[PDB]
Amino acid sequence: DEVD
Repeated sequence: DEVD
């Protein structure tokens, strides 16, 4: 999970 990573933020855009």
